[PDB]
Amino acid sequence: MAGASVKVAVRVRPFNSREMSRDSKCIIQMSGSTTTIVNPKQPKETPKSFSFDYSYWSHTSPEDINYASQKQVYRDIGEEMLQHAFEGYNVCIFAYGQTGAGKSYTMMGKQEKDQQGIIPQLCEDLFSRINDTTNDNMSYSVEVSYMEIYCERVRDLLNPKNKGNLRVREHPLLGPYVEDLSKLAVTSYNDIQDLMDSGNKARTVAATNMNETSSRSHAVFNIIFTQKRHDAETNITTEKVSKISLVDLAGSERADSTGAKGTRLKEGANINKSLTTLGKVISALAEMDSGPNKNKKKKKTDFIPYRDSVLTWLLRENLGGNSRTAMVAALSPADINYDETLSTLRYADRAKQIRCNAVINEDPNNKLIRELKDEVTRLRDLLYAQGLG
Amino acid sequence: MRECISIHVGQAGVQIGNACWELYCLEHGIQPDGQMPSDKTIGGGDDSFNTFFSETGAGKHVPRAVFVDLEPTVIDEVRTGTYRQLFHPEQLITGKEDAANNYARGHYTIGKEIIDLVLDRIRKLADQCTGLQGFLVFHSFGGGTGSGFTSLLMERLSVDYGKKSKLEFSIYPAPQVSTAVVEPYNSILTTHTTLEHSDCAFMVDNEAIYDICRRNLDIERPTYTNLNRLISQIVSSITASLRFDGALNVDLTEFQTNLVPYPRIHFPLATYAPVISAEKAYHEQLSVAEITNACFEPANQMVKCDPRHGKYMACCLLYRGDVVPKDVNAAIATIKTKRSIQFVDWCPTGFKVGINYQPPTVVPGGDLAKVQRAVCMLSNTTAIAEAWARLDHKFDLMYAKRAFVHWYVGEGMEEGEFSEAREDMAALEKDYEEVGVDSVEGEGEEEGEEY
Amino acid sequence: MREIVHIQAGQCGNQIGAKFWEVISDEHGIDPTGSYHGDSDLQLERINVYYNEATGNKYVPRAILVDLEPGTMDSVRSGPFGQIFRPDNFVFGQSGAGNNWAKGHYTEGAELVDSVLDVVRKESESCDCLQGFQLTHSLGGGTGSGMGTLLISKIREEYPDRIMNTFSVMPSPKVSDTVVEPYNATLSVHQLVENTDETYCIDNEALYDICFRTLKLTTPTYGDLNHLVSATMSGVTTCLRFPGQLNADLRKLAVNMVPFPRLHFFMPGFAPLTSRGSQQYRALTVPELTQQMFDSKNMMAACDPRHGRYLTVAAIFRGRMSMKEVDEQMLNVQNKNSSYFVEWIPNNVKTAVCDIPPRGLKMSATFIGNSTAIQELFKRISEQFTAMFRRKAFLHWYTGEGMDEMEFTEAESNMNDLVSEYQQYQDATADEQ
Ligand SMILES: CC(=O)O[C@H]1C(=O)[C@@]2(C)[C@H]([C@H](OC(=O)c3ccccc3)[C@]3(O)C[C@H](OC(=O)[C@H](O)[C@@H](NC(=O)c4ccccc4)c4ccccc4)C(C)=C1C3(C)C)[C@]1(OC(C)=O)CO[C@@H]1C[C@@H]2O
Ligand SMILES: Nc1nc2c(ncn2[C@@H]2O[C@H](COP(=O)(O)OP(=O)(O)OP(=O)(O)O)[C@@H](O)[C@H]2O)c(=O)[nH]1
Ligand SMILES: Nc1ncnc2c1ncn2[C@@H]1O[C@H](COP(=O)(O)OP(=O)(O)NP(=O)(O)O)[C@@H](O)[C@H]1O
Ligand SMILES: Nc1nc2c(ncn2[C@@H]2O[C@H](COP(=O)(O)OP(=O)(O)O)[C@@H](O)[C@H]2O)c(=O)[nH]1
Ligand SMILES: [Mg+2]
Repeated sequence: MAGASVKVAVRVRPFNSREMSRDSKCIIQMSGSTTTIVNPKQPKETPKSFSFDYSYWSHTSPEDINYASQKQVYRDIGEEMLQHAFEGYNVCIFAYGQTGAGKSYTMMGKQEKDQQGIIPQLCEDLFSRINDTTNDNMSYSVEVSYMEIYCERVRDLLNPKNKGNLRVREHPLLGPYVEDLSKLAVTSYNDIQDLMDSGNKARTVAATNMNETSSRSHAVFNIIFTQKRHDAETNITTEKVSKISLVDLAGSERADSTGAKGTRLKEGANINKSLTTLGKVISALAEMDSGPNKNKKKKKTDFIPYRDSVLTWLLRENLGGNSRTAMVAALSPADINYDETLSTLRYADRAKQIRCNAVINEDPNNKLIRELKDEVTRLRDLLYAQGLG
Repeated sequence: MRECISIHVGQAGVQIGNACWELYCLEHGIQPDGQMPSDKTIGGGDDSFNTFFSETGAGKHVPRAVFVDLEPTVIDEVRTGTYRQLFHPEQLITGKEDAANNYARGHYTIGKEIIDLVLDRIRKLADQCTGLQGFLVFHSFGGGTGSGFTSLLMERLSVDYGKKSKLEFSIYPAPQVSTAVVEPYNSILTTHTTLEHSDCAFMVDNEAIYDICRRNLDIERPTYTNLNRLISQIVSSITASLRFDGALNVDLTEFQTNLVPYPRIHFPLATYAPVISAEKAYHEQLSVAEITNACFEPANQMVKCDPRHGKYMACCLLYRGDVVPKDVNAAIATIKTKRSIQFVDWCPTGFKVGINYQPPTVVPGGDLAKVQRAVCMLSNTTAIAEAWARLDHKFDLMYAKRAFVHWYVGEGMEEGEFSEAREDMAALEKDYEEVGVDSVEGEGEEEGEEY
Repeated sequence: MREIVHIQAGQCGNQIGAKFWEVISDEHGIDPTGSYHGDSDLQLERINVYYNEATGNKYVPRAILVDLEPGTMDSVRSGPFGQIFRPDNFVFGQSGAGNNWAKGHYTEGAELVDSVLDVVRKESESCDCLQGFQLTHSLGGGTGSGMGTLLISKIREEYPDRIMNTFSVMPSPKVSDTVVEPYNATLSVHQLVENTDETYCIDNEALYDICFRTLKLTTPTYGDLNHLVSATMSGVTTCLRFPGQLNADLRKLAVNMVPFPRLHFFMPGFAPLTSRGSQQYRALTVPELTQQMFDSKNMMAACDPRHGRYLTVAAIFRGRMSMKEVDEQMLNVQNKNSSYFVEWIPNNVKTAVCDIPPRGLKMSATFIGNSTAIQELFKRISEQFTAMFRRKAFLHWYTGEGMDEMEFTEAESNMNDLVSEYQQYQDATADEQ
């Protein structure tokens, strides 16, 4: 048992074909750990500002200077998370965003493999490290599961049966789980990605006023990783069991953006409730992580509202206890989608909420005038001193 | 034809409308069934004033009113009441549930499928009107309907009509007293619409009116009827300038030209001076000076805020009855010499005056005494900041733990419409703090050229 | 038009429902034969909340009676108001659950739930604008608990956006009538915590205390307890049926009373209550009603509020009264007892007023509290449950009906988590680290 510190990272995407075809203007600026945004409809008022753990400028893909390369973000998040998984403890990766921002790129990456996402690289490193340590005394096992949560009802994405609502149980020692959840073994990342495509074809997706293909239900691809050791003895014993969770979120929305009734309103409301509960639990976990980490005290165990949603309930083991987590959030550079980008920031700011301060860029003219006035004063005080004035 | 369309939203709006329309019917001699026997007894006249009532062929008079709510109960009380024949049968009442102290339920989910009918009937009323002056919207902060549906309706009206004035009378939450646990959320979420779209918003507090009733009228156990009657008197004093002749008449545009220095500070307080019981109506002169002084007493304010802690930015006095200009001039002159009343240094005039000949009426069964003179003061000041600040604190105490939030997000909103509103409140308070500061000393720093 | 479907399962639920329909029919002036003979014209204005109209200018309630034993149905029919109910809403079987939760939920109730759902759906489809459902049952029993939980689960599956109330009679430490109370109570709470919007906590111990010490009844019987309960249920939804100065729907109560989804267990109370001869000695005023409502002995849950903090409270007054008195009294109650109210809610007293009082009274009031102290109740059940589950006292009677040992553990863990959630907002500061 240990902390659950959360690493917050935000990346911007380049202009798509439609945006580059138009004369749309960029609106996101980044510097250090700060990201600032300007209203196109109120250019006179002020920019808004936010501060995250990592700001990534992937606006220009071929660029080298201050370019957020895929390998850089991997080394920042995925490599450390995979190492923590290999140590024998759980880890989880949250993908949050809205259609247009481009979350699925960073969540998967392109097929060319020169520009890869977190997941294919993680799978490659996982199986490379596994195959590079298969000595005589060590045995390794890996298996994968894939399931969705739609309107707080769990469904299986791989099994082709009727998409019924699976039952959620609580094993006394192993925690929450889902009954009749098909679990398959894998040996190469090609099989993992093929299963991913097969399951992604089965997702529940509906057309919105924002995009014609939007995720209407949360989805998780969970990797269970078991290590067995054979000491100088007749017994082969499982050392540790760790999990790598790859959670995909359905982004928030407003009824104004999609003013449709019936199923759409219910889906949006349930998604928003799930996001609110998830943010609350992650914020409480981060606060408890920060507190003891510096104080080393044990203020009981707090109360973490896991049960308020099935999403947080299933991910109880990965969220809490000893673990490490990191949420990646995608943005959109188009001015027209301002209401989306700022909204994502308000969700990305949650958990590890830190002071942002105001980004100040003084006028060069005023700076020059002030510097020259100070220089005149200094030189006059020097000359009057040596009785030369 | 100085026509004005009244809109009533929510239970508070409908009940204040009942009081207001009782007073209006009594003022012009209209019976509850819409007939006016005064013209028949006399022979003819202009007594069917087109400000509020529209005359049909058969001598009936239909009010220019629009009642809206989501509960059938509050307006079914009116459909089978004393005034059932006065109103048009169309009352725009959704036969469903209510916003349930939920801004999201009233703005996004259930506010739809009733807004279209309301806008259609408002258009039908506006088509009959020539030279429409503006709108008078009655609602209440802290309620689901009066917040969400009022926001939606104001947005649509600003989109459609645009240039017509839109005055607002709203019941603000009291500092201590309250009737709901989620009042602060609904109150804060309405700032965007009450700021961006309205032209002038008048706020009243139930605690202040209860104090006034207990102390002045000697009513130990008031109900909402007395409060609605007082608010009706206020609105009648505001609107009388365009119904009756007078020495100096103040239209609804002079209001906005004189009272709001900048677009974002249009939140004036209101007060009524000669609030006195019948027994205490004797032993008192009720001259212009007395009522004018009583308008400035902090005890008589209709919102729990002390003007002594702020600065007066603009004042508008509206007198009714046997009043003459020279008494008003003397009252203003003696007021300007008091050091307890401070005006901003950048408004040296600081007063707008209007006079009307028609004295105020007395409702049978009421509690206000018959008087010869009256005055209603509307005062744009900076003390109103306090009224926001307390409420702002309350909001924080609930939003730190995200209490009661799942109800709001389950209807269409996300958490950001819950922060954006808070930031807008903070910006408004900063503006009110900035405007009231005295001009910097010799505002051109200092000056003096050769000669 | 807000309309409520009433369901009553088990002996306790059926008896309370019969008394409740007696009370409501008296309030709306309905004859036992179903005709109307009232006097005030406002009684028919909102009669469609509970009653359907029938061709002979008759009125029939929307009650749906359920029981796995036909004796209680025979008792209900052979009663003062038996003829009022529709014959087709008497859904029942034979070979009752026999105090076995498994039989009520899995084996026996699973076959009758289809017929009950058919009747419920038939009543639902004829409703102009349905608001919610009501259920009356006993957690510590057999058919009532299991079938009520199963019906709640099915209905919430079918009607997710509708309100669901529950007037559940939970067991007591001292007054216990069945030996397998803890298992049934635990397994029932495990479902109620998830699939219910509002739950009202009732137990016979508090009602007996009220009868002994307030009404001064020498020999109270179940009729009087049902009378008090029925008074509460009629008080809760008064604003749907009669006009008011400040209305309060069921959804308004749910929004104002429930801060978080899992905290929806309420402590009910009613005022005034006087013992006949004492009636002339005490005046009826809003201060007296407020004093009696917040008194510790008036609660019908056997949980002392003084051992916790009120997360929220709601008051529904009936009668012609001044709003200033109500607001002043609630503010005074909040200010004086500052230590018994949670600090991080600025104002946690909802108030509603209705003009029309009960028939023979000038003023009345209903009180709905939500305080941390309710955890005590759950704790007591847990304190018994483990004491029987550790040794598997009567477990085989359950496992022979399809159930499993893991499910008991999930129920216990869920109740413990609920108790912890209530317990967190219960200490009167959090400063030290
Ligand atoms: C006539 C009069 O002034 O006498 C009262 C009376 O003496 C008292 C003691 C009544 C009386 O109640 C009881 O004795 C009683 C006994 C056991 C359990 C519950 C009540 C009364 O019986 C009860 C009766 O109440 C009503 O009629 C209400 O409308 C009540 N309905 C019924 O009791 C009822 C009974 C049979 C069939 C149908 C309805 C009600 C309460 C809440 C919501 C709706 C209706 C009243 C006025 C009285 C008597 C007759 C003595 C009380 O009744 C209530 C619950 O309001 C008990 O304490 C109150 C206060 C009253 O002072
Ligand atoms: N002065 C005055 N205030 C009132 C009156 N009626 C209600 N209010 C105020 O309104 C607040 C409650 O909100 P409401 O306006 O009643 O909400 P609503 O219009 O019924 O809309 P819903 O919440 O959906 O039912 C209370 O806090 C009161 O202070 C009234 O008759 N006179
Ligand atoms: N750093 C990046 N560099 C280049 N392209 C990017 C980058 N981030 C995102 N993208 C784009 O993201 C697109 C894929 O996502 P897109 O189709 O825009 O939304 P989506 O993924 O389908 N919905 P969502 O997953 O919620 O964001 C690709 O066409 C990429 O061009
Ligand atoms: N208030 C009240 N409670 C009752 C009544 N009958 C039984 N109970 C309670 O209900 C419990 C028994 O449950 P029971 O009604 O037999 O459940 P059922 O067999 O499913 O109908 C006991 O602990 C009693 O306290 C009644 O008439 N009134
Ligand atoms: Mg209402």
